[PDB]
Amino acid sequence: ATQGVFTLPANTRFGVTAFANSSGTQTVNVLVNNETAATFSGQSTNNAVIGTQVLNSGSSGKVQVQVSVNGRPSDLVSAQVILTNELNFALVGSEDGTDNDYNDAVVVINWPLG
Amino acid sequence: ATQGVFTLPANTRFGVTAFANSSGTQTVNVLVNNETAATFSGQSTNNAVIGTQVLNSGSSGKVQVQVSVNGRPSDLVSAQVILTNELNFALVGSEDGTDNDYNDAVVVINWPLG
Ligand SMILES: *C(=O)C[C@@H]1O[C@@H](C)[C@@H](O)[C@@H](O)[C@@H]1O
Ligand SMILES: *C(=O)C[C@@H]1O[C@@H](C)[C@@H](O)[C@@H](O)[C@@H]1O
Ligand SMILES: [Ca+2]
Ligand SMILES: [Ca+2]
Ligand SMILES: [Ca+2]
Ligand SMILES: [Ca+2]
Repeated sequence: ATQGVFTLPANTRFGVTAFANSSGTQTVNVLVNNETAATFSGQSTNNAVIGTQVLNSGSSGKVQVQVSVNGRPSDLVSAQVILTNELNFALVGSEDGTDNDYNDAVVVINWPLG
Repeated sequence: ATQGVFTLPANTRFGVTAFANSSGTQTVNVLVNNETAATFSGQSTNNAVIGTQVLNSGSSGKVQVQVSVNGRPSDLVSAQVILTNELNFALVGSEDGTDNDYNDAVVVINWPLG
Protein backbone atom coordinates (compact mmCIF):
# COMPACT_ATOMS: atom_id res chain seq x y z
CA ALA A 1 0.00 0.00 0.00
CA THR A 2 0.96 3.66 -0.38
CA GLN A 3 3.07 4.97 2.50
CA GLY A 4 4.20 8.45 3.45
CA VAL A 5 1.02 10.30 2.39
CA PHE A 6 -1.12 12.08 4.99
CA THR A 7 -4.28 14.17 4.73
CA LEU A 8 -3.98 17.05 7.19
CA PRO A 9 -6.73 19.56 7.95
CA ALA A 10 -6.60 22.40 5.42
CA ASN A 11 -4.44 25.50 5.99
CA THR A 12 -2.87 24.23 9.21
CA ARG A 13 0.67 24.83 10.41
CA PHE A 14 2.53 21.57 11.04
CA GLY A 15 6.04 20.61 12.04
CA VAL A 16 8.26 18.20 10.13
CA THR A 17 11.52 16.81 11.54
CA ALA A 18 13.92 14.21 10.16
CA PHE A 19 16.49 12.01 11.92
CA ALA A 20 19.23 9.91 10.32
CA ASN A 21 20.55 6.49 11.36
CA SER A 22 22.61 5.21 8.45
CA SER A 23 26.05 5.49 6.89
CA GLY A 24 24.34 6.68 3.69
CA THR A 25 23.45 10.35 3.38
CA GLN A 26 19.65 10.76 3.59
CA THR A 27 17.57 13.17 1.50
CA VAL A 28 14.07 13.84 2.82
CA ASN A 29 11.64 15.53 0.42
CA VAL A 30 8.43 16.97 1.90
CA LEU A 31 5.67 17.75 -0.61
CA VAL A 32 2.58 19.86 0.07
CA ASN A 33 -0.08 19.57 -2.64
CA ASN A 34 2.56 17.81 -4.79
CA GLU A 35 5.05 20.70 -4.75
CA THR A 36 8.22 20.47 -2.68
CA ALA A 37 7.91 22.63 0.43
CA ALA A 38 10.99 21.43 2.38
CA THR A 39 13.99 19.18 1.75
CA PHE A 40 16.45 17.99 4.39
CA SER A 41 19.78 16.31 3.70
CA GLY A 42 22.33 14.86 6.10
CA GLN A 43 24.14 11.81 7.39
CA SER A 44 24.31 10.36 10.89
CA THR A 45 24.43 6.99 12.63
CA ASN A 46 23.45 8.53 15.99
CA ASN A 47 19.97 9.86 15.28
CA ALA A 48 21.01 13.45 14.52
CA VAL A 49 18.34 15.92 13.44
CA ILE A 50 19.12 16.57 9.77
CA GLY A 51 16.25 19.04 9.42
CA THR A 52 13.20 20.57 11.06
CA GLN A 53 10.72 23.06 9.64
CA VAL A 54 7.27 24.60 10.10
CA LEU A 55 5.09 24.20 6.99
CA ASN A 56 1.49 24.93 6.07
CA SER A 57 -0.79 22.16 4.80
CA GLY A 58 -2.39 24.61 2.36
CA SER A 59 -5.81 24.24 0.79
CA SER A 60 -5.51 20.55 -0.13
CA GLY A 61 -4.00 19.33 3.15
CA LYS A 62 -2.02 16.71 1.21
CA VAL A 63 1.44 16.10 2.69
CA GLN A 64 3.83 13.51 1.23
CA VAL A 65 7.23 12.42 2.56
CA GLN A 66 9.85 10.87 0.29
CA VAL A 67 13.31 9.60 1.22
CA SER A 68 16.19 8.85 -1.12
CA VAL A 69 19.83 7.97 -0.57
CA ASN A 70 22.25 8.91 -3.35
CA GLY A 71 19.34 9.16 -5.78
CA ARG A 72 17.69 5.80 -4.98
CA PRO A 73 14.24 5.81 -3.33
CA SER A 74 14.00 4.22 0.11
CA ASP A 75 11.23 1.82 1.11
CA LEU A 76 8.82 3.62 3.46
CA VAL A 77 6.58 2.65 6.36
CA SER A 78 4.16 5.10 7.92
CA ALA A 79 1.15 5.60 10.17
CA GLN A 80 -0.77 8.44 11.80
CA VAL A 81 -1.63 8.43 15.52
CA ILE A 82 -4.01 10.83 17.27
CA LEU A 83 -3.95 11.36 21.04
CA THR A 84 -6.84 12.71 23.15
CA ASN A 85 -8.66 13.31 19.83
CA GLU A 86 -6.46 16.36 19.29
CA LEU A 87 -2.70 15.79 19.08
CA ASN A 88 -1.57 14.34 15.73
CA PHE A 89 1.58 12.48 14.73
CA ALA A 90 2.35 11.33 11.19
CA LEU A 91 5.27 8.91 11.38
CA VAL A 92 7.62 7.71 8.63
CA GLY A 93 10.38 5.14 8.63
CA SER A 94 12.61 4.22 5.72
CA GLU A 95 15.04 1.51 4.70
CA ASP A 96 17.91 2.31 2.32
CA GLY A 97 19.48 -1.16 2.30
CA THR A 98 19.07 -4.77 3.45
CA ASP A 99 19.36 -4.91 7.25
CA ASN A 100 15.69 -3.83 7.48
CA ASP A 101 15.86 -1.63 10.58
CA TYR A 102 13.74 1.04 8.79
CA ASN A 103 15.37 3.83 10.84
CA ASP A 104 17.70 5.11 8.10
CA ALA A 105 15.69 8.29 7.78
CA VAL A 106 13.01 8.76 10.47
CA VAL A 107 10.52 11.56 9.83
CA VAL A 108 8.00 12.89 12.38
CA ILE A 109 5.16 15.27 11.44
CA ASN A 110 3.20 16.84 14.29
CA TRP A 111 0.27 19.24 14.61
CA PRO A 112 -1.35 21.45 15.75
CA LEU A 113 1.45 23.92 16.50
CA GLY A 114 1.48 27.01 18.66
CA ALA B 1 -4.14 5.97 33.63
CA THR B 2 -0.39 6.42 33.86
CA GLN B 3 1.08 8.22 30.85
CA GLY B 4 4.61 8.87 29.65
CA VAL B 5 6.09 5.56 30.88
CA PHE B 6 7.52 3.10 28.37
CA THR B 7 9.28 -0.23 28.63
CA LEU B 8 12.05 -0.38 26.08
CA PRO B 9 14.22 -3.40 25.33
CA ALA B 10 17.01 -3.51 27.88
CA ASN B 11 20.40 -1.92 27.18
CA THR B 12 19.15 -0.27 24.00
CA ARG B 13 20.17 3.11 22.64
CA PHE B 14 17.20 5.35 21.93
CA GLY B 15 16.73 8.96 20.88
CA VAL B 16 14.60 11.44 22.78
CA THR B 17 13.62 14.81 21.27
CA ALA B 18 11.33 17.57 22.57
CA PHE B 19 9.45 20.38 20.81
CA ALA B 20 7.83 23.43 22.43
CA ASN B 21 4.47 25.05 21.54
CA SER B 22 3.62 27.40 24.41
CA SER B 23 4.21 30.82 25.93
CA GLY B 24 5.62 28.96 28.94
CA THR B 25 9.14 27.63 29.35
CA GLN B 26 8.91 23.84 29.05
CA THR B 27 11.08 21.61 31.26
CA VAL B 28 11.18 18.01 30.03
CA ASN B 29 12.65 15.40 32.39
CA VAL B 30 13.67 12.01 30.97
CA LEU B 31 14.18 9.33 33.62
CA VAL B 32 15.82 5.96 32.98
CA ASN B 33 15.39 3.35 35.72
CA ASN B 34 13.71 6.07 37.84
CA GLU B 35 16.77 8.36 37.68
CA THR B 36 17.11 11.55 35.65
CA ALA B 37 19.08 10.87 32.46
CA ALA B 38 18.34 14.02 30.44
CA THR B 39 16.66 17.41 30.90
CA PHE B 40 15.48 19.79 28.18
CA SER B 41 14.39 23.37 28.75
CA GLY B 42 13.26 26.05 26.33
CA GLN B 43 10.40 28.12 25.01
CA SER B 44 8.85 28.39 21.57
CA THR B 45 5.41 28.78 20.00
CA ASN B 46 6.71 27.56 16.62
CA ASN B 47 7.66 23.93 17.39
CA ALA B 48 11.35 24.58 18.04
CA VAL B 49 13.47 21.63 19.12
CA ILE B 50 14.33 22.42 22.74
CA GLY B 51 16.52 19.33 23.10
CA THR B 52 17.59 16.09 21.51
CA GLN B 53 19.79 13.39 22.99
CA VAL B 54 20.74 9.73 22.68
CA LEU B 55 20.35 7.68 25.86
CA ASN B 56 20.68 4.02 26.79
CA SER B 57 17.66 2.22 28.27
CA GLY B 58 19.91 0.23 30.62
CA SER B 59 19.08 -2.88 32.65
CA SER B 60 15.42 -2.17 33.48
CA GLY B 61 14.44 -0.63 30.14
CA LYS B 62 12.07 1.74 31.96
CA VAL B 63 11.92 5.23 30.40
CA GLN B 64 9.63 7.91 31.87
CA VAL B 65 8.98 11.41 30.50
CA GLN B 66 7.81 14.20 32.79
CA VAL B 67 6.94 17.79 31.81
CA SER B 68 6.61 20.80 34.10
CA VAL B 69 5.98 24.51 33.57
CA ASN B 70 6.48 27.17 36.26
CA GLY B 71 7.01 24.32 38.74
CA ARG B 72 3.69 22.64 37.91
CA PRO B 73 3.40 19.14 36.37
CA SER B 74 1.84 19.21 32.93
CA ASP B 75 -0.91 16.71 32.13
CA LEU B 76 0.40 14.04 29.74
CA VAL B 77 -0.89 11.88 26.91
CA SER B 78 1.21 9.11 25.43
CA ALA B 79 1.32 6.00 23.28
CA GLN B 80 3.82 3.65 21.69
CA VAL B 81 3.48 2.69 18.02
CA ILE B 82 5.49 0.03 16.17
CA LEU B 83 5.87 -0.07 12.39
CA THR B 84 6.79 -3.20 10.40
CA ASN B 85 7.30 -4.90 13.80
CA GLU B 86 10.68 -3.17 14.14
CA LEU B 87 10.57 0.65 14.18
CA ASN B 88 9.41 2.08 17.52
CA PHE B 89 8.00 5.49 18.48
CA ALA B 90 7.13 6.43 22.06
CA LEU B 91 5.05 9.61 21.89
CA VAL B 92 4.19 12.18 24.55
CA GLY B 93 2.03 15.29 24.51
CA SER B 94 1.51 17.62 27.47
CA GLU B 95 -0.86 20.40 28.51
CA ASP B 96 0.36 23.24 30.74
CA GLY B 97 -2.81 25.36 30.58
CA THR B 98 -6.47 25.35 29.71
CA ASP B 99 -6.79 25.16 25.92
CA ASN B 100 -6.13 21.38 25.70
CA ASP B 101 -4.06 21.38 22.54
CA TYR B 102 -1.60 19.05 24.37
CA ASN B 103 1.33 20.24 22.23
CA ASP B 104 2.97 22.49 24.83
CA ALA B 105 5.88 20.08 25.07
CA VAL B 106 5.89 17.30 22.47
CA VAL B 107 8.35 14.47 23.15
CA VAL B 108 9.35 11.81 20.62
CA ILE B 109 11.34 8.71 21.60
CA ASN B 110 12.53 6.43 18.80
CA TRP B 111 14.52 3.23 18.52
CA PRO B 112 16.46 1.34 17.27
CA LEU B 113 19.26 3.76 16.33
CA GLY B 114 22.26 3.36 14.04
C1 LIG C 1 25.08 0.79 4.68
O1 LIG C 1 26.06 0.38 5.26
C2 LIG C 1 23.74 0.34 5.27
C3 LIG C 1 23.20 1.36 6.22
O2 LIG C 1 24.06 2.07 7.12
C4 LIG C 1 24.31 1.30 8.34
C5 LIG C 1 25.28 2.09 9.23
C6 LIG C 1 22.98 0.96 9.08
O3 LIG C 1 22.40 2.18 9.58
C7 LIG C 1 22.01 0.39 8.04
O4 LIG C 1 20.72 0.21 8.66
C8 LIG C 1 21.82 1.31 6.86
O5 LIG C 1 20.84 0.74 5.96
C1 LIG D 1 -0.62 30.39 28.18
O1 LIG D 1 -0.88 31.32 27.46
C2 LIG D 1 -1.10 29.02 27.66
C3 LIG D 1 -0.15 28.42 26.69
O2 LIG D 1 0.57 29.23 25.76
C4 LIG D 1 -0.23 29.54 24.58
C5 LIG D 1 0.56 30.45 23.64
C6 LIG D 1 -0.71 28.25 23.84
O3 LIG D 1 0.42 27.58 23.25
C7 LIG D 1 -1.29 27.31 24.89
O4 LIG D 1 -1.54 26.05 24.26
C8 LIG D 1 -0.36 27.05 26.05
O5 LIG D 1 -1.05 26.13 26.94
CA1 LIG E 1 18.73 0.12 7.21
CA1 LIG F 1 19.92 2.19 9.96
CA1 LIG G 1 -1.81 24.08 25.78
CA1 LIG H 1 0.17 25.03 22.89
